[PDB]
This record gives sequence, structure tokens and C-alpha cells, in this order.
Amino acid sequence: MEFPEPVIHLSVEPKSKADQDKMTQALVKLQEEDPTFHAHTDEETGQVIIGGMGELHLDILVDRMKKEFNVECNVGAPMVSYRETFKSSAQVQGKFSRQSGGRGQYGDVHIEFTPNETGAGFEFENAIVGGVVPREYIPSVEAGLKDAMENGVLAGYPLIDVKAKLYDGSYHDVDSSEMAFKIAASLALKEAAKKCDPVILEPMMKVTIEMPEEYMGDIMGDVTSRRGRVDGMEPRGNAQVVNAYVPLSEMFGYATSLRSNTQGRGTYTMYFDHYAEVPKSIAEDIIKKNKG
Amino acid sequence: MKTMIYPHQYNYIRSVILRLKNVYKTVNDKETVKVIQSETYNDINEIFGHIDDDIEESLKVLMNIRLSNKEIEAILNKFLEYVVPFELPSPQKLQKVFKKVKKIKIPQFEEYDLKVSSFVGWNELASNRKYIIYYDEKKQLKGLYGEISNQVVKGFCTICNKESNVSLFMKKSKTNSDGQYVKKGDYICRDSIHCNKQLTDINQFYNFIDKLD
Ligand SMILES: [Zn+2]
Repeated sequence: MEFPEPVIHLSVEPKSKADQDKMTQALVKLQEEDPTFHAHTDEETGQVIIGGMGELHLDILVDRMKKEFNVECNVGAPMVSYRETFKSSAQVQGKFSRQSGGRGQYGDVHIEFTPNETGAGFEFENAIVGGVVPREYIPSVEAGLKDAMENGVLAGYPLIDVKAKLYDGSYHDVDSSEMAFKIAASLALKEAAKKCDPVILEPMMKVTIEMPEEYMGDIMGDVTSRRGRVDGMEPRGNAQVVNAYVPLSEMFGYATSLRSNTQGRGTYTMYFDHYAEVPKSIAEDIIKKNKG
Repeated sequence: MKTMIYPHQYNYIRSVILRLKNVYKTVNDKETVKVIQSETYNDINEIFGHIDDDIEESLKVLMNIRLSNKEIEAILNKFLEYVVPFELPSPQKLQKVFKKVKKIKIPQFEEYDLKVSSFVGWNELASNRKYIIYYDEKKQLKGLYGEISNQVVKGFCTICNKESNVSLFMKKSKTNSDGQYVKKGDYICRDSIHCNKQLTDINQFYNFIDKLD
């Protein structure tokens, strides 16, 4: 009898962040070695989802991971990942003039931006003026402005995406070079940074704590040691639901420590609460990595 | 004398089962399981002001640690007696709303899906737009359409306010006499069906509409 096994997906979540880098690097070399499989870093309940034809094919893949890339991971695990960024409102000026290639290039724009992290945002308004005249010429420039934007900033996350309004601009007649436009976006972004003050990032995330009591003095202490702000605290038999909130989405080691502290008898659920700022240390970490 | 008209309540009932059913698998403890059991029991109980013998009996089954999917199916099918499913608007009613949209047609959904959905929103990959039709508190059919990004990322949709594959729903306000308007796009779950089953509260969806204009 034959074995009718088409495509099978398996999750291969790493141990630490070092393993994450190893995995990402492995996915590259492996996909080039054998293009008969697929690997994605998204899904709904996983970190690294790999899919291929035949279970034996999957075994060969996971083998390479631990044997060739020495990455520590667990096959068949759930995980998630996020990252938010936005704050303040203002009017930014954008001017670019150069001539470093025989031809000249010029770009002049005036845009206003506002936050919209409430349940998420994503919007670039047009005022039908500035660098546009015809009615059907408005969606062109508006979409173009976002093209560059996604090349300098991150889009497509929990509570992110800017809401801008194109109200003015000056172009006249010049040459349009991609590299020149992309580098210009980076320059304007730098000018706006020192003016608009880019902080906050990931807001306050409420976390419902659930774990056995009788250790109220120990449990609560471990929570405060994680910058947790407790709102509720009602027991139920032996366990207790400690309705809290911590300004930090995801689980950057939060689950690892909690798992060990509760011996694997502690869980929680994160949810958007209020417009606050994440841990200064982590916030400045990602903002530095994004500028490196 | 049995009469109730609240799709949200029925959806909520099946949604609270998640904090419990998941615990029956992910939680390696018995105390936390009992805690969630208490929550789920009280959650549904608070909805039905006057619980009947069968409702109580069904709740008793939910208290069992060996709550199979078949047992849930029977219970859910029994709860459907206290609610009503959605309705698919006829072409005449649809064209009555989308008077500026010619050649518009609603895709043939499933009966089961129409029993757990409070709003129908299909996406058209022709011009990249999503058409969402529903019924407001006045029992009137209301529908709108908005542009959608040709990309599927992960985020927190304003509607169900959960975590799943989302996209963007861009909608412009009503153009004034001068021809000016305001643009406002928000994150929306691509598959409105999967999003409907994640609708913890209909007010969450209503709030989203309040932000669209
Ligand atoms: Zn949704």
C-alpha cells in the first residue's frame, strides 16, 4: 500500500533569541538547498511554520536545524510576536535637492501626521492640492508616499500605522529617482524625530494573571518585579485571578520566567488597555536596532 | 414564551468556551481549570436571567472535564433555540444600498456561518475593495465598501480586537459640496467569517463603524 501524504506543516519554535537568529539564517540556506518546502514566520499559533511534502522530508529538515545549525528548538509548539510604534502629531517639511549623476532631482512636500493606535490605524489622506491637479491624479501621489514610508518604517502590526494628510507640495518638473526619493524619506524622518518626539511605542497591555494562591506575598512580589500594575485580585478556591496590566505586548521572556516560577501552572492573556509606553529599556532597544 | 433576539449573546457564549476549552488542553493544573470553569459557568448564567432545567443540565455537562466536541455540538444546537440566525439580503435590497455599485453580488455563504455571523463582508480582488453588509438596531440593512491593501499581515483589528490575519479597510467620508472629504482607514480581519466568530461584543463592531465616519 502507498502512503498518500501531501503537504504537512510543523512548527519549530526556538529556545532563545540567539536560536531565533540561527533559525532565520537556517531558513535561508535550507530553502536554497531544497526549494521543495516552505517556511514562514507568522501563522496564527506558532513562530516558525515549515511545510513540505512527506513526513520524512520534514525529518530531514529538522535534522539540518539541530545538526548543522545547532539551533535549539521544540517541534510542535505555539508562539507569537509583535512590535508597535507611533506618538505625537505635527507638520513635517520635506525638501530634497541634489545633482550627483548628470541629472538633477528635486522633491518638496508638506505633510501633517496624527496618531491612530486605537484598535489600529493605517491611513494617508490627500487634500487634492500641492503636487496634484486632476481628480484622478490624487490616488497616485498618496500611494507613492506610502511606498517610500514602508521602506523606512514598519507597517502591519497590532496597534500601529500612521495617519497622515498630504496638504501641500512642490515639484514643477524634475527627474524622479528611486534611490533619491528613498534617501529623502529617511532624511525627513530624521528631521521629524527631533521635533515630534518618537516614544511610547507599545502601549499598556492588560494581563489577567491566573495561578494557585497561598503564596500571595511571593506571587505578587514576582509580578511587581516585572513592572506589573495590579487592578484586581479575586481568589477562587485554590487559585486566584489577578487582573493586572503591564505596558508590554507579547512575551519577551515573560513566559519563560513565569513558567519556571509557577512550575508550569501559571498562565495569562494580553489585551490592549491604554495609551502608555513600554519599558524604557526595551523601547530604547528596538528604537536603536531600527536605526542601526 | 421562549423568545430572545441577541446574536451577540450566542456568539459570546461560544467565545467564553475558549478560555475554558484551551485550559482543558494547555493548562497542566487542576485548580486553574476549576477557576476557568467557574468563570464560564457564571458567564453564561449571567446572560440567562431565568435558567431552565435543560440549560442547567447543559451547564452541568460543561462542568465535566471530558467535554468532547460532540457534547458541545449538542449543547450549542440546544442554545440555538433561544436565538435566531442572520439573513441574506435579496438583489433588490442590496442594490437599494449599493446604488452606486453595479454588477454587485453577495457570495453564497454557508448555513452554519450565517448562524454565527452578525455582518457579511466579502473582499473583491478586482479593484481591491471589501463590501460589508449588516443590520443596525433599527432592523435596517446597511452596507458600505472600502479599499483593502494587497497584503495580509498580523495586527489588532478594531472590530473583534483580537489577533489574526488582518488587512486595511480604507473608507472616505461623505464628500461635501466643495468636493472635500476625510480619509480614515482601520485594520480589519481579511476573512470576516473568522472575525465574526471572534466577535466578543457587537458593540465592538458598532464602535468601529462610529470611527469610520
Ligand atoms: Zn476581526
